[PDB]
This record gives sequence, C-alpha cells and structure tokens, in this order.
Amino acid sequence: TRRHKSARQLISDENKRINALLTKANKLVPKATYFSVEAPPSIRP
Amino acid sequence: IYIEANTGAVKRVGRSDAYATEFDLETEEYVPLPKGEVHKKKEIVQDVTLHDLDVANARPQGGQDV
Amino acid sequence: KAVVIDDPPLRQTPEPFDEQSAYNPQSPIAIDFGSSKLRAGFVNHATPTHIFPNALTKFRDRKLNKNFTFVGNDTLLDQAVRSQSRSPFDGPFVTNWNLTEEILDYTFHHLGVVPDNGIPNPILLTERLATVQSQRTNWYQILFETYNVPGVTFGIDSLFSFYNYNPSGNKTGLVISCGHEDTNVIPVVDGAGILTDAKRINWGGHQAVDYLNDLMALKYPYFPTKMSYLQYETMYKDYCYVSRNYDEDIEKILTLENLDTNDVVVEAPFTYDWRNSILHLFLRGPRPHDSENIHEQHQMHLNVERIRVPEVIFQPTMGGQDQAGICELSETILLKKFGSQPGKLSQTSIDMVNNVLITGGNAKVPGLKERIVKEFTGFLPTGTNITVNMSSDPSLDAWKGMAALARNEEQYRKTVISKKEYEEYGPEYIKEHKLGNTKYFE
Repeated sequence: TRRHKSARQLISDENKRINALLTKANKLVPKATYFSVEAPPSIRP
Repeated sequence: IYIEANTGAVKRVGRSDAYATEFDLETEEYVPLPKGEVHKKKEIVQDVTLHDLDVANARPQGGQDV
Repeated sequence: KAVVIDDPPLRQTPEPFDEQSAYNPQSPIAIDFGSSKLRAGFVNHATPTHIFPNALTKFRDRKLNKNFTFVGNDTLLDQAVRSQSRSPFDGPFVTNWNLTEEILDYTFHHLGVVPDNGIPNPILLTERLATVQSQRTNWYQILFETYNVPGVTFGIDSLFSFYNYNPSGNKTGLVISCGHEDTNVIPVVDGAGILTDAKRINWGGHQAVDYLNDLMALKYPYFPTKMSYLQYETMYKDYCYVSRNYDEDIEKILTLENLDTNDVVVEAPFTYDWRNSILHLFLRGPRPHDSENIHEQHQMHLNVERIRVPEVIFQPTMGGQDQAGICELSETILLKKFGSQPGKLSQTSIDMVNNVLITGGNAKVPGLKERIVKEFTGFLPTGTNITVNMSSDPSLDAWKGMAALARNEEQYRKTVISKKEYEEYGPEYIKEHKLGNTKYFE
C-alpha cells in the first residue's frame, strides 16, 4: 500500500530529515540541497 | 559621475535610476545611465590670447577655485 | 478586426505504435519525465517518435460498465475526455505513483516491445535539480521491481542539453533552463556541472499562465464566459514577447501611437473624452467602447501584459517571489565566483561567457536572447566576446542529450547503476558523475 503524500509536506519532510542529519552530525557542511540552491534575494531595490 | 583624465575634473551628475526605488520620496535626483561607452577620447584645439595668459598669472587676491 | 481563439483541435486519428519486429533487447530506452510532456523512444533514432502531454482519464462507460483508460494523445479525441485529463505532476514533483506506472505501461505498449519477465532494456532518465530522496527511492522501487530493467542512469535535462550542444564533454559554459515550473542557472566547468553554485527561481510556464489567468480575472471581473486553461496557454504562446528595455517600454506603451499596432483583441467564443482617459486605453484600447454591442463585451485587450509577464523572470518581485533576477544571479555567478574578482574576469569566467546556452520549454518566447545579450553587455567589462546559443526548438535537446550520451559508450558506463549496485547499497545511494546530481553533503 502507498500513502498519497502530497507535495506540501514533502519540503517539510526533507527539512526535518536534513535537520535530523545535521543534529546527529552536531552530537558537516551541506553541499547541494533544495534549500541551498534556492536563490538569494535581490540586493538592488 | 564624470571624470576627466588630464585635469582630474570631478562632477557628480546624480544617482543612477536603478537606485530610485530605495525610498518613495527622496531629496536626490536620479539620472539614467550614460548610453555611450565609459571611455571617451576626443581631440580639441584650444585658442587663447596673450592677454589671457597675462591675466592668469596676475591675480592680486589669489587664484579662484572651480 | 478582433481575433477569436478556441481550444486546440482534437486529433482525428489515434497515435500509432511501432512495429514489434523492429524491437531489439540490446537497445536502451530514453525517457524524459518532463513536467509538461513525455518523450519516449529508442536511442538509434534521432527524430522523436512519441511526444504527448502526461495525462490520463478513467472513462466509465454506461453500456459496458467498464472503466476505459485513455493516455496522452488518446485524451485528445473528445472534449469531455480532454477536460477530465489528470496530470501526475503535483507541484514540481510527482505524488500519485500508479498513474506513472500506467503511463509507463502505455509507452511500453506503444513502443512495439514484446518483453518477457520485465523489460530487458536499461533506461535513460532525466530528473529535476536537487531531487528529494523519496521520489528517487520510489523510482528505484518501481523500476527495479515492477519492470525488471537491468540498468539505470540519471541526470539533469539542462546539463544533458548542454552536453548535447557540447559533445566533447569537457567544455566550460553557463547553461540557463526555463522549465515548465522552475528556472535554473547552472555554471558548468570542464564539462562537469558545478551544482554548489547552481541557482533556482520559482517561476516557470505554469506560473506565467496562472499569472495570465488571474490577471484576466482581475482586469475584467464582470466577464460572463469562463475560458479554459488552454486558451490562456495559447494566447500566452502567441501574443507575448520579452521587452528589450522594460523601463523605457513601460513609459510609452499606453500612448495612442503604440496601441494601434501593439494591442491584441481576443474574442471569446459564443453562440469626458475617451482619448484622454487611460482607463479606456487600458481596458478597451484605442477604439471606442459600446456597451450595447453583444460581441464587444466578449473581448480581451492585451496591451501591457504582453511585456509584463515575461519580465517576471527578470524581476521576480512582480510575481511575489522574493528572489534575485536572472541577470543579477548571472552577475553573482560570473563576477564574484569561480575565482573571478569583480572587475577582473578569470579565464573560467571568460570561457563561461563564450558558451552561454539557453534551453528549456520556456525559451520559445521571442526577444529573450536579445534581452539577455543586452544585459550581458550591460554588466560585463568592455570587449568581452559574449556568445549566446539558442536552439530552434529547445524543448527537444534533452532527448538529443541522452541520445548522444548513450551513443557515446565510453562515457555511458560511468553513470549507469545496475541491479547489483542497487541491491548491495539500497535505494540510498548517490552516483557522483559530471552530468547529474551530487551528494547532499560534503
């Protein structure tokens, strides 16, 4: 069987997963994640 | 800004138009970008008289500013 | 004279399938799981053989009491079966998985394959950038259990098109892909995609046509006939262009000398002077408005939005996305990264300038290449030779990408994953190669 698993909770699931990985490493720098490729805000007004 | 190479003349035209939305109302004037190149070279011919050079060296109060 | 748009016409004939005698089990299978369309076929052929949007219907017949299944181009036969089309893509990912299995079954049936104990062909798959672990885990599950394929390999479609247009595999360039739902910038060094400096802006074709949809809803709130998504898609495709300079074009597009030429009037299908008021120019153009004419109130007027909606990519603050623009992100990549001092271009930056490539589904809008060339000449130092390459159809260069990759057997084996490696290392495994995703950590 397979849950439907909509795309809204998927980003939060990956955020919780990467937070779990960094907290287990804290008890390690990310390289290319979904939250790291995503664009910085504009410096020009 | 405006820079002349030979004499070092500096003139501020104003702020660029891309920085015109930092405030909704501002005391600065916003001029657009110069549409030409940055570097401009031009050969001129200067015609002066001997009286002009006589009066340039003979200012009694002192030399004027820009 | 106003023009009238409709839905696209349905196909008179159904989609044919390839002959089963020409199938061989040694040839791989190339698939491109795009957000808009599906491209499926062999590798030895260069021209496409199966292009169709990813949709499926469950047509319940009253007389036979049997739920019929119509896939892709088979949904383009009747209006009711077109309107009930269901995409498997929810957001930028996939959520319902059984739909993917039956559309893959449809592609395998229409490829002329007579297999036994699963598909004996390794498959070539494109995937999105920084893809989430759950969908690639489920992908490994479905291909390694349902279809029994021997090998699998993966990569990004933008880098695959870059490798297609740079077949040596060692070039340096800067690729830009404008997909259906995302816009990506990847700097490529020595044929390998540097994904730690990759950038993504959350805008695509789908967000642009939704911008057209709610802009037309907001501009004419008393419109009586609801027009479908396909009408928004067609008039975005046919009546939109990238402005050469949005600051100067916006200060003169409402004048009467432009609205006689640059205003498009779109008629909906069905059975105190106005010169000095810009409301009448914005709503009803340069022609006078008669509220009693029946054909008059079924009309769009596209005057500002044609240059407004392609500018959301260059300035995402119009679309609500708090992100830097494409030009500013390219300036960040090119002028302050890869060892390039701002004001002193490195040789990596110079090589990246001369191989700027624009690809993706949303590069069909005219004026994009000239605008990005103008911006690149704007911010680079003087004398830099800027080269921008644009395909005639940049929606098909990914399939050319896996075609050139699997035709090049020397570098094909560096990226493949077999059943044996997956079975010994589980779904949690990252194959670090040049043309695909990297590890999530260092």
